[PDB]
Amino acid sequence: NPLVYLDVDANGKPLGRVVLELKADVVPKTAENFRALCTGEKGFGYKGSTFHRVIPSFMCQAGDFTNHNGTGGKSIYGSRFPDENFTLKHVGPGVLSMANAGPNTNGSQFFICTIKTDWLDGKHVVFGHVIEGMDVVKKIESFGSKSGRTSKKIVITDCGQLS
Ligand SMILES: Cc1cc(C(=O)O)ccc1-c1ccc(C[C@@H]2NC(=O)[C@]3(Cc4ccccc4)CCCN(C3)C(=O)/C=C/C(=O)NCC[C@@H](C(=O)NCCOCCN)NC(=O)Cc3ccccc3CNC2=O)cc1
Repeated sequence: NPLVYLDVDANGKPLGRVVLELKADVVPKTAENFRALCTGEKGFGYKGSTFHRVIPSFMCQAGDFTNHNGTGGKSIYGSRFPDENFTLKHVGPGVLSMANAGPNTNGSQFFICTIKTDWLDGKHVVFGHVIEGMDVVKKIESFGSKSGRTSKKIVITDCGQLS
């Protein structure tokens, strides 16, 4: 299971680092997409993009590096790739899962849960977990609102692979 990181700021002020373990032992294709989008090694990826939809007591969503609003993103494999499996569940805060627009629409957008989102089980592919920096996730959450609109611009200023 690779480890990756996101460094995040709010209106240009650093919030800190989120470290994520990707469950490549369960969803290796989904993990590999996210890993490569963190490193940028395919020529596109998360660096410079935002947490565009942040809803307290729900989740923090990011990864739309094409349209910055929840309508875009793409995978390293092409526009979409299928739901690899639904083996892992949305068991609590800190779960990392793929955003989608219905079956088999995984691209780049992802979310970090701030509550157990069990109503998403079987609908979104869970593929990793926060290992370090859950406090940074809670900081991101604090910059959200009910509609999802953020009170500050939340930017992934750097990201990459740790192991
Ligand atoms: C890469 C790709 C390729 C192809 C292809 O090549 O063909 C086609 C499509 C994609 C693709 C496109 C978009 C996404 C992200 C997805 N974009 C959206 O859907 C839209 C609509 C859209 C769909 C397709 C294309 C353009 C626009 C754009 C952004 C804002 N839109 C809609 C939303 O906000 C959606 C919210 C929503 O569905 N509301 C339901 C309730 C809510 C919940 O559980 N609420 C309960 C809260 O309780 C808390 C306790 N009280 N569920 C949720 O939020 C569900 C959810 C969960 C986690 C993360 C994201 C989402 C919503 N998905 C989005 O954001 C992803 C992939």
